[PDB]
Amino acid sequence: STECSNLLLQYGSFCTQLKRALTGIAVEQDKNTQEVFAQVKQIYKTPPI
Amino acid sequence: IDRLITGRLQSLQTYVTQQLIRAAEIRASANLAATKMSECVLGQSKRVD
Repeated sequence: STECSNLLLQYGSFCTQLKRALTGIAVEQDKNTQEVFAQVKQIYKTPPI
Repeated sequence: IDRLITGRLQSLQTYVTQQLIRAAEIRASANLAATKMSECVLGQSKRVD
């Protein structure tokens, strides 16, 4: 709604800093998975026996 | 002035909440650095990685 957007333009940068916080959490999730699992430097494959 | 005080107080509360969460995040790494100073520098560690 255009009237709602024009009213929301006066309320500041909460509407952007919430996106900033959620983007930080979304980056941190991939950081957590990489830190937990990507510890080995090479992909060692098992022998066929 | 009621509207302005409500908006500024909400923004300041958001700042204080973000600072509290970042303070907990910093304090966890400070405890980790204290443990690393007590074990790595003051002795020899048997813990892998």
